[PDB]
Amino acid sequence: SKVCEISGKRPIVANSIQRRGKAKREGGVGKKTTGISKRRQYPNLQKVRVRVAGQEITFRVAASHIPKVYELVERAKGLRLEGLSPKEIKKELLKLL
Amino acid sequence: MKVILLEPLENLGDVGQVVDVKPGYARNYLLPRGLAVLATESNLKALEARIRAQAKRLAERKAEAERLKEILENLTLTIPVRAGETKIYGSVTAKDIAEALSRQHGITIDPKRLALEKPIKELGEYVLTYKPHPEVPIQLKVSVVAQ
RNA sequence: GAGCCGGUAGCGGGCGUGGAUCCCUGGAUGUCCGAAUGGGGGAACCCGGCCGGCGGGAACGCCGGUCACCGCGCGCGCGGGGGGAACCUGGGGAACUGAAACAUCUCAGUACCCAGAGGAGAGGAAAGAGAAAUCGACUCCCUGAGUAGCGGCGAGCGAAAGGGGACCAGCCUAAACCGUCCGGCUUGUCCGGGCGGGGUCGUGGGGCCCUCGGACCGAAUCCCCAGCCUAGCC
RNA sequence: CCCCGUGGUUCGUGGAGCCAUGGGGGAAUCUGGGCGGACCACCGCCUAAGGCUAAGUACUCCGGGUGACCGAUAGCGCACC
RNA sequence: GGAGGCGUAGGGAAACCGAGUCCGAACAGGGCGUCUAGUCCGCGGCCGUGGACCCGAAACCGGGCGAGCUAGCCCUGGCCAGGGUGAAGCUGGGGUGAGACCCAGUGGAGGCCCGAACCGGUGGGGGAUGCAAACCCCUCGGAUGAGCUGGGGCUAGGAG
RNA sequence: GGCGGGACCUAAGGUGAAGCCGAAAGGCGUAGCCGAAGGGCAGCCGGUUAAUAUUCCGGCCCUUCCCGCAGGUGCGAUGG
RNA sequence: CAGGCUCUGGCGACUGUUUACCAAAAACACAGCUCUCUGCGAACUCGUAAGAGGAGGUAUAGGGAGCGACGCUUGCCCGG
RNA sequence: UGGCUCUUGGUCGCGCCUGCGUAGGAUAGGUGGGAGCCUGUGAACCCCCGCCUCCGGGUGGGGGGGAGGCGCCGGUGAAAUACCACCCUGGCGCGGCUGGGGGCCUAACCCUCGGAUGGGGGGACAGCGCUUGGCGGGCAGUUUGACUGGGGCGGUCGCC
RNA sequence: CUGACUGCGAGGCCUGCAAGCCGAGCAGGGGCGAAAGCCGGGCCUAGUGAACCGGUGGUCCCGUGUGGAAGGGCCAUCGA
Ligand SMILES: [Mg+2]
Ligand SMILES: [Mg+2]
Ligand SMILES: [Mg+2]
Ligand SMILES: [Mg+2]
Ligand SMILES: [Mg+2]
Ligand SMILES: [Mg+2]
Ligand SMILES: [Mg+2]
Ligand SMILES: [Mg+2]
Ligand SMILES: [Mg+2]
Ligand SMILES: [Mg+2]
Ligand SMILES: [Mg+2]
Ligand SMILES: [Mg+2]
Ligand SMILES: [Mg+2]
Ligand SMILES: [Mg+2]
Ligand SMILES: [Mg+2]
Ligand SMILES: [Mg+2]
Ligand SMILES: [Mg+2]
Ligand SMILES: [Mg+2]
Ligand SMILES: [Mg+2]
Ligand SMILES: [Mg+2]
Ligand SMILES: [Mg+2]
Ligand SMILES: [Mg+2]
Ligand SMILES: [Mg+2]
Ligand SMILES: [Mg+2]
Ligand SMILES: [Mg+2]
Ligand SMILES: [Mg+2]
Ligand SMILES: [Mg+2]
Ligand SMILES: [Mg+2]
Ligand SMILES: [Mg+2]
Ligand SMILES: [Mg+2]
Ligand SMILES: [Mg+2]
Ligand SMILES: [Mg+2]
Ligand SMILES: [Mg+2]
Ligand SMILES: [Mg+2]
Ligand SMILES: [Mg+2]
Ligand SMILES: [Mg+2]
Ligand SMILES: [Mg+2]
Ligand SMILES: [Mg+2]
Ligand SMILES: [Mg+2]
Ligand SMILES: [Mg+2]
Ligand SMILES: [Mg+2]
Ligand SMILES: [Mg+2]
Ligand SMILES: [Mg+2]
Ligand SMILES: [Mg+2]
Ligand SMILES: [Mg+2]
Ligand SMILES: [Mg+2]
Ligand SMILES: [Mg+2]
Ligand SMILES: [Mg+2]
Ligand SMILES: [Mg+2]
Ligand SMILES: [Mg+2]
Ligand SMILES: [Mg+2]
Ligand SMILES: [Mg+2]
Ligand SMILES: [Mg+2]
Ligand SMILES: [Mg+2]
Ligand SMILES: [Mg+2]
Ligand SMILES: [Mg+2]
Ligand SMILES: [Mg+2]
Ligand SMILES: [Mg+2]
Ligand SMILES: [Mg+2]
Ligand SMILES: [Mg+2]
Ligand SMILES: [Mg+2]
Ligand SMILES: [Mg+2]
Ligand SMILES: [Mg+2]
Ligand SMILES: [Mg+2]
Ligand SMILES: [Mg+2]
Ligand SMILES: [Mg+2]
Ligand SMILES: [Mg+2]
Ligand SMILES: [Mg+2]
Ligand SMILES: [Mg+2]
Ligand SMILES: [Mg+2]
Ligand SMILES: [Mg+2]
Ligand SMILES: [Mg+2]
Ligand SMILES: [Mg+2]
Ligand SMILES: [Mg+2]
Ligand SMILES: [Mg+2]
Ligand SMILES: [Mg+2]
Ligand SMILES: [Mg+2]
Ligand SMILES: [Mg+2]
Ligand SMILES: [Mg+2]
Ligand SMILES: [Mg+2]
Ligand SMILES: [Mg+2]
Ligand SMILES: [Mg+2]
Ligand SMILES: [Mg+2]
Ligand SMILES: [Mg+2]
Ligand SMILES: [Mg+2]
Ligand SMILES: [Mg+2]
Ligand SMILES: [Mg+2]
Ligand SMILES: [Mg+2]
Ligand SMILES: [Mg+2]
Ligand SMILES: [Mg+2]
Ligand SMILES: [Mg+2]
Ligand SMILES: [Mg+2]
Ligand SMILES: [Mg+2]
Ligand SMILES: [Mg+2]
Ligand SMILES: [Mg+2]
Ligand SMILES: [Mg+2]
Ligand SMILES: [Mg+2]
Ligand SMILES: [Mg+2]
Ligand SMILES: [Mg+2]
Ligand SMILES: [Mg+2]
Ligand SMILES: [Mg+2]
Ligand SMILES: [Mg+2]
Ligand SMILES: [Mg+2]
Ligand SMILES: [Mg+2]
Ligand SMILES: [Mg+2]
Ligand SMILES: [Mg+2]
Ligand SMILES: [Mg+2]
Ligand SMILES: [Mg+2]
Ligand SMILES: [Mg+2]
Ligand SMILES: [Mg+2]
Ligand SMILES: [Mg+2]
Ligand SMILES: [Mg+2]
Ligand SMILES: [Mg+2]
Ligand SMILES: [Mg+2]
Ligand SMILES: [Mg+2]
Ligand SMILES: [Mg+2]
Ligand SMILES: [Mg+2]
Ligand SMILES: [Mg+2]
Ligand SMILES: [Mg+2]
Ligand SMILES: [Mg+2]
Ligand SMILES: [Mg+2]
Ligand SMILES: [Mg+2]
Ligand SMILES: [Mg+2]
Ligand SMILES: [Mg+2]
Ligand SMILES: [Mg+2]
Ligand SMILES: [Mg+2]
Ligand SMILES: [Mg+2]
Ligand SMILES: [Mg+2]
Ligand SMILES: [Mg+2]
Ligand SMILES: [Mg+2]
Ligand SMILES: [Mg+2]
Ligand SMILES: [Mg+2]
Ligand SMILES: [Mg+2]
Ligand SMILES: [Mg+2]
Ligand SMILES: [Mg+2]
Ligand SMILES: [Mg+2]
Ligand SMILES: [Mg+2]
Ligand SMILES: [Mg+2]
Ligand SMILES: [Mg+2]
Ligand SMILES: [Mg+2]
Ligand SMILES: [Mg+2]
Ligand SMILES: [Mg+2]
Ligand SMILES: [Mg+2]
Ligand SMILES: [Mg+2]
Ligand SMILES: [Mg+2]
Ligand SMILES: [Mg+2]
Ligand SMILES: [Mg+2]
Ligand SMILES: [Mg+2]
Ligand SMILES: [Mg+2]
Ligand SMILES: [Mg+2]
Ligand SMILES: [Mg+2]
Ligand SMILES: [Mg+2]
Ligand SMILES: [Mg+2]
Ligand SMILES: [Mg+2]
Ligand SMILES: [Mg+2]
Ligand SMILES: [Mg+2]
Ligand SMILES: [Mg+2]
Ligand SMILES: [Mg+2]
Ligand SMILES: [Mg+2]
Ligand SMILES: [Mg+2]
Ligand SMILES: [Mg+2]
Ligand SMILES: [Mg+2]
Ligand SMILES: [Mg+2]
Ligand SMILES: [Mg+2]
Ligand SMILES: [Mg+2]
Ligand SMILES: [Mg+2]
Ligand SMILES: [Mg+2]
Ligand SMILES: [Mg+2]
Ligand SMILES: [Mg+2]
Ligand SMILES: [Mg+2]
Ligand SMILES: [Mg+2]
Ligand SMILES: [Mg+2]
Ligand SMILES: [Mg+2]
Ligand SMILES: [Mg+2]
Ligand SMILES: [Mg+2]
Ligand SMILES: [Mg+2]
Ligand SMILES: [Mg+2]
Ligand SMILES: [Mg+2]
Ligand SMILES: [Mg+2]
Ligand SMILES: [Mg+2]
Ligand SMILES: [Mg+2]
Ligand SMILES: [Mg+2]
Ligand SMILES: [Mg+2]
Ligand SMILES: [Mg+2]
Ligand SMILES: [Mg+2]
Ligand SMILES: [Mg+2]
Ligand SMILES: [Mg+2]
Ligand SMILES: [Mg+2]
Ligand SMILES: [Mg+2]
Ligand SMILES: [Mg+2]
Ligand SMILES: [Mg+2]
Ligand SMILES: [Mg+2]
Ligand SMILES: [Mg+2]
Ligand SMILES: [Mg+2]
Ligand SMILES: [Mg+2]
Ligand SMILES: [Mg+2]
Ligand SMILES: [Mg+2]
Ligand SMILES: [Mg+2]
Ligand SMILES: [Mg+2]
Ligand SMILES: [Mg+2]
Ligand SMILES: [Mg+2]
Ligand SMILES: [Mg+2]
Ligand SMILES: [Mg+2]
Ligand SMILES: [Mg+2]
Ligand SMILES: [Mg+2]
Ligand SMILES: [Mg+2]
Ligand SMILES: [Mg+2]
Ligand SMILES: [Mg+2]
Ligand SMILES: [Mg+2]
Ligand SMILES: [Mg+2]
Ligand SMILES: [Mg+2]
Ligand SMILES: [Mg+2]
Ligand SMILES: [Mg+2]
Ligand SMILES: [Mg+2]
Ligand SMILES: [Mg+2]
Ligand SMILES: [Mg+2]
Ligand SMILES: [Mg+2]
Ligand SMILES: [Mg+2]
Ligand SMILES: [Mg+2]
Ligand SMILES: [Mg+2]
Ligand SMILES: [Mg+2]
Ligand SMILES: [Mg+2]
Ligand SMILES: [Mg+2]
Ligand SMILES: [Mg+2]
Ligand SMILES: [Mg+2]
Ligand SMILES: [Mg+2]
Repeated sequence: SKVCEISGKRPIVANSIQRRGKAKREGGVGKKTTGISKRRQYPNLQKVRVRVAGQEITFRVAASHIPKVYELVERAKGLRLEGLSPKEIKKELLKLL
Repeated sequence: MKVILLEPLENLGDVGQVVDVKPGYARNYLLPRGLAVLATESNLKALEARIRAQAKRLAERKAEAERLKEILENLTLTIPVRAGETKIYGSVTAKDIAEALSRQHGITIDPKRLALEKPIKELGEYVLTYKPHPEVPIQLKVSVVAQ
């Protein structure tokens, strides 16, 4: 329930719309909305732990972008990353986006 | 999700082959243990380039060995030694054949490659295989003579 | 340009045609709190580190400099923080009320909360409009028009095209290819990462390869000046 | 791009396209792709998934100009420490 | 400044026709029309829309403000005159095969007794523009406990 | 300097490097820090003023830090 | 300054607690009885979450509900 | 969000086998091609074993013998026969790709371990994202008519 | 035998509106009667329900760039 670190995907606000009755297309009288409320649609956030230059990097990334992360690791094959802390490596990878 | 294998893996594929596996089996097993890389465009170009370079050095080996075989077979190495009747007092060895082929004709050849199990102890005309490259054998006719 | 030491007279003393008081501009000084930022803290108080000075000064004390955190850029530089009457954008977002009850609907994306920006903000150079064989970024006013439509087709809600006006402006990248620096090891016509060149289009444009041809525009950036504002004068 | 849940637009599921997107699947590079209100053919318009852009517009803490505005129970809550 | 608005044509769901048109097979009959207005500004009456003649709710909603009163908990301290009853145990004795148990002494237990401080508030009287927006007198409950109390803390609005 | 408080310590709690969570605001959180009427720490009697005193004065005690002297010892800590 | 006493019923076993400011009770609580949930990252409660309480506990334990010392007991109906 | 294996289910890719009327040599899948194929890739025929048995057989085999036998012809019915395709009926065995299940694995993910590029446990379950139906006074918004010899209760409510 | 008609409807009853009711006659194609004529259900007065939303049949009127389609309109009837 947070932000994708790759796509920036954020929880959104959508409506829950309860309906009763038969649709007009099906020979019915029509759909009567019997209630609307607010609700949140979160991304499908998951954890992705990858090894980069000897350090363990964790990404809280939406599922729909798990492959993108690996692209970063590929694109990280030509960076001076030896010795740096995990946070600095993560900043480098994100800057590669 | 297509991947490029790094090692031969049982009932799955050969080293260097591009196979098709579920994304979980690649992300959480093959790629961590360094058994396969993602079949992206970049490393696919890299694999194509490595295959090209390997075939290039193989063609270089075969062409160089074909030139070396064109050098031989059109010559007879004549080695004079000391001998009584058909039996030689000393022995002509691969090292001696190489010393001869470098002193006359001027070819530096690898003596270890010459197929010669036992030292030549008799006189006459012999034919020996050199084999600088497998499937590319060279027939050398040497005339072990006396005086 | 002859008075002056504020509102404020008095006691007690002074200054000014050698141009004071007063007004405008720049500079200096600016205790302590406050984003408050050496550290703490019950704001305006308390307690330190380091360098330098003072007192007889080592203990004690005063003085001057300096020491928070975060972000970006090869220990050091630049930036950030907080405030601002309304106006602006974005992220969240009610209810009374109306429907002569009430639930869809309305009030309304209003009130309020939060983050951000600036003298404005948003928007903006067509993957547009919609039938015009047509227009040509965006913003704003008038009109279209309470029309087209939406709606327990209830209560109510409410466009756009077009036309008239204000204004007027268009641009830079990514990618092909080319160069260079760096490092990865799976050694190269290799992959990746910086930088430079090239390139910016819809009558499609561009790269590359041939083939012919070799100065006029001009900034939104920078410099100078007119004009203007912050005292006044005849 | 298609499907599922929604928001925006006059559009409250309506014949519901257009813009946007939380989830699932998921392409191509001009013979490419989006739109013209389901959809299909024809005919047109346009060129997405990178960014910037004055001026005309909004406001009045402040300075100034002007009132068929107030005149001390009025006018800002306060003409006055 | 003529963009636009109203009027110059209506009838019809519309296609469309047009001084007519619609229903209809009808040249039948009828509906609505045609035999001409209008429009702009000022003023006044009433209406729709806004709070719409003025004052008045009980309430609903959003964001903040409060546990220095009070409720509970947490941390740390403090207070409870004096007297009374006399559990277990211990010691000695009696008892028995050994015991249980009986008696005396010692002992000092308890949401034990009486009763000030302290915490309360039973009944009555007073007070009623009170001394006091909860007080005064008399009487009464608890008072080593689920006791009282100081200071430092935490939990709040559909929540504590 | 000796009474109370600070230049000491911790308690609930508060904050909060690390870290975790949340549309924003923010919410948690070991260490550390702050946090007292708890722990720790060296002054008792009398005189004096119109008004202050364990504070000024008198008599008799005491603590801390700095420097020096002598003696002594493996000295030395936010760690045990 | 300092108990009037006795006999006999109802209700509550008892000491306690409560409507600050018209009700102190027969109401609440209480030890005790039963049913029920929970195998531990417990159930359950607070929170969007993180994280807490439960508990630095482990079924002789923790949650919920009812009844309410103690004595003697607590029947029949499972169709809704 | 994965690996392996077992097991059944569905579909294709092959090996395939399987198909029973009067009539007709016998048990005729269909539409064709079709007037000849077959044997040292060892014949008419003899016995032993699987297989389906419409109780007649069909067919895979093996050994002996070791070179003959069936079509077109005609009988014959709707269709008539060797041999070569394509495709149905239903079955089986390998496989593709999956839908369920059972079993195992570790590496996602979860817990834990003075040790953490690790060890141990759970384990593709749980958690969590989107969606489907359901339970849902725990909570939220509201509804709960008028007449009436006061209201309630009763009675009444439109039409003749 | 199907007038329990189709296209209309002069003129009135009743009446706040909206409704409810009676209706000669003209035309279309009919039924019965030799004919004059009668017939637009029933001796009469109750046997009922406005819109909105939707179903079915017909019509072929609109069809969002064009041709179609989707969906609607118009006529008839259904769901109180
Ligand atoms: Mg829903
Ligand atoms: Mg429908
Ligand atoms: Mg329909
Ligand atoms: Mg509806
Ligand atoms: Mg997660
Ligand atoms: Mg993962
Ligand atoms: Mg997706
Ligand atoms: Mg996907
Ligand atoms: Mg003065
Ligand atoms: Mg004087
Ligand atoms: Mg003077
Ligand atoms: Mg100045
Ligand atoms: Mg300061
Ligand atoms: Mg400070
Ligand atoms: Mg300092
Ligand atoms: Mg601070
Ligand atoms: Mg110094
Ligand atoms: Mg000094
Ligand atoms: Mg000094
Ligand atoms: Mg200083
Ligand atoms: Mg700012
Ligand atoms: Mg907004
Ligand atoms: Mg806003
Ligand atoms: Mg935001
Ligand atoms: Mg709300
Ligand atoms: Mg209102
Ligand atoms: Mg109204
Ligand atoms: Mg109302
Ligand atoms: Mg009302
Ligand atoms: Mg409402
Ligand atoms: Mg309103
Ligand atoms: Mg709205
Ligand atoms: Mg919103
Ligand atoms: Mg406002
Ligand atoms: Mg700001
Ligand atoms: Mg401006
Ligand atoms: Mg601007
Ligand atoms: Mg701008
Ligand atoms: Mg912009
Ligand atoms: Mg462009
Ligand atoms: Mg108009
Ligand atoms: Mg309507
Ligand atoms: Mg609206
Ligand atoms: Mg316009
Ligand atoms: Mg215009
Ligand atoms: Mg202008
Ligand atoms: Mg222009
Ligand atoms: Mg480069
Ligand atoms: Mg290099
Ligand atoms: Mg690269
Ligand atoms: Mg390169
Ligand atoms: Mg081109
Ligand atoms: Mg420019
Ligand atoms: Mg959608
Ligand atoms: Mg919608
Ligand atoms: Mg909507
Ligand atoms: Mg509709
Ligand atoms: Mg729509
Ligand atoms: Mg379309
Ligand atoms: Mg689309
Ligand atoms: Mg989406
Ligand atoms: Mg094209
Ligand atoms: Mg295409
Ligand atoms: Mg699109
Ligand atoms: Mg369009
Ligand atoms: Mg269209
Ligand atoms: Mg086209
Ligand atoms: Mg277009
Ligand atoms: Mg300009
Ligand atoms: Mg002003
Ligand atoms: Mg005046
Ligand atoms: Mg006055
Ligand atoms: Mg006044
Ligand atoms: Mg006056
Ligand atoms: Mg003022
Ligand atoms: Mg006033
Ligand atoms: Mg108009
Ligand atoms: Mg007609
Ligand atoms: Mg007429
Ligand atoms: Mg007429
Ligand atoms: Mg006139
Ligand atoms: Mg007029
Ligand atoms: Mg009127
Ligand atoms: Mg109003
Ligand atoms: Mg009003
Ligand atoms: Mg009015
Ligand atoms: Mg009011
Ligand atoms: Mg409420
Ligand atoms: Mg309410
Ligand atoms: Mg609130
Ligand atoms: Mg309290
Ligand atoms: Mg209190
Ligand atoms: Mg105590
Ligand atoms: Mg005392
Ligand atoms: Mg006591
Ligand atoms: Mg005592
Ligand atoms: Mg006592
Ligand atoms: Mg006592
Ligand atoms: Mg005694
Ligand atoms: Mg004892
Ligand atoms: Mg004894
Ligand atoms: Mg005793
Ligand atoms: Mg005692
Ligand atoms: Mg005693
Ligand atoms: Mg007691
Ligand atoms: Mg007692
Ligand atoms: Mg007592
Ligand atoms: Mg109290
Ligand atoms: Mg009393
Ligand atoms: Mg009293
Ligand atoms: Mg009394
Ligand atoms: Mg009395
Ligand atoms: Mg009284
Ligand atoms: Mg009284
Ligand atoms: Mg009173
Ligand atoms: Mg009293
Ligand atoms: Mg008294
Ligand atoms: Mg008493
Ligand atoms: Mg008493
Ligand atoms: Mg007591
Ligand atoms: Mg106690
Ligand atoms: Mg206390
Ligand atoms: Mg307190
Ligand atoms: Mg307290
Ligand atoms: Mg609490
Ligand atoms: Mg609280
Ligand atoms: Mg609060
Ligand atoms: Mg409240
Ligand atoms: Mg409230
Ligand atoms: Mg409320
Ligand atoms: Mg409630
Ligand atoms: Mg509550
Ligand atoms: Mg002290
Ligand atoms: Mg000091
Ligand atoms: Mg301290
Ligand atoms: Mg400290
Ligand atoms: Mg401390
Ligand atoms: Mg905090
Ligand atoms: Mg942090
Ligand atoms: Mg803490
Ligand atoms: Mg202390
Ligand atoms: Mg102390
Ligand atoms: Mg002391
Ligand atoms: Mg002393
Ligand atoms: Mg005194
Ligand atoms: Mg002294
Ligand atoms: Mg010494
Ligand atoms: Mg020693
Ligand atoms: Mg040593
Ligand atoms: Mg030592
Ligand atoms: Mg120590
Ligand atoms: Mg020490
Ligand atoms: Mg008695
Ligand atoms: Mg009685
Ligand atoms: Mg009691
Ligand atoms: Mg009791
Ligand atoms: Mg008692
Ligand atoms: Mg009681
Ligand atoms: Mg009371
Ligand atoms: Mg009361
Ligand atoms: Mg009380
Ligand atoms: Mg009260
Ligand atoms: Mg009360
Ligand atoms: Mg009382
Ligand atoms: Mg009471
Ligand atoms: Mg009582
Ligand atoms: Mg009372
Ligand atoms: Mg019991
Ligand atoms: Mg028991
Ligand atoms: Mg839980
Ligand atoms: Mg809860
Ligand atoms: Mg919850
Ligand atoms: Mg926790
Ligand atoms: Mg826990
Ligand atoms: Mg716990
Ligand atoms: Mg614990
Ligand atoms: Mg436990
Ligand atoms: Mg009870
Ligand atoms: Mg009872
Ligand atoms: Mg008894
Ligand atoms: Mg019993
Ligand atoms: Mg039962
Ligand atoms: Mg039952
Ligand atoms: Mg039964
Ligand atoms: Mg799954
Ligand atoms: Mg297992
Ligand atoms: Mg294991
Ligand atoms: Mg494991
Ligand atoms: Mg295991
Ligand atoms: Mg799962
Ligand atoms: Mg319910
Ligand atoms: Mg309710
Ligand atoms: Mg309401
Ligand atoms: Mg409402
Ligand atoms: Mg109702
Ligand atoms: Mg009702
Ligand atoms: Mg009534
Ligand atoms: Mg009555
Ligand atoms: Mg009456
Ligand atoms: Mg009456
Ligand atoms: Mg009734
Ligand atoms: Mg009646
Ligand atoms: Mg009637
Ligand atoms: Mg009439
Ligand atoms: Mg009428
Ligand atoms: Mg009727
Ligand atoms: Mg007739
Ligand atoms: Mg006739
Ligand atoms: Mg006739
Ligand atoms: Mg006749
Ligand atoms: Mg006739
Ligand atoms: Mg008639
Ligand atoms: Mg009848
Ligand atoms: Mg009759
Ligand atoms: Mg009726
Ligand atoms: Mg309605
Ligand atoms: Mg209605
Ligand atoms: Mg309809
Ligand atoms: Mg048409
Ligand atoms: Mg047409
Ligand atoms: Mg069309
Ligand atoms: Mg066509
Ligand atoms: Mg058609
Ligand atoms: Mg149609
Ligand atoms: Mg239709
Ligand atoms: Mg209905």
